[PDB]
Amino acid sequence: FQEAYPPLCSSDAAMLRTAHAGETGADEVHLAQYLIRDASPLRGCLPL
Amino acid sequence: TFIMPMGVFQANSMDRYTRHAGDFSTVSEQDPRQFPPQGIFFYNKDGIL
Repeated sequence: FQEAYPPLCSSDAAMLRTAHAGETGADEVHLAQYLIRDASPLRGCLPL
Repeated sequence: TFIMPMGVFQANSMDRYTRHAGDFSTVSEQDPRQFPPQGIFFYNKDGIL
């Protein structure tokens, strides 16, 4: 298909994890940083 | 075996961030949490602090 899947990546470790003892963060952009949500086939695998 | 750090201060200014604005407010004009930590708090066998 000549495509490539983006993984869970972000420009800051502060926004990559939320403070709720559970799932990770999901905010898209904060000021000039970014956080790309997982679009790979490994969505429910590869534990964090 | 259990391992905890004590005097570790986050050197980069990027990691000294707060999740909200007024999370821990104090009457003092200088917030006594920007100072580098000198101790660690953990729980006992009986749940004592």
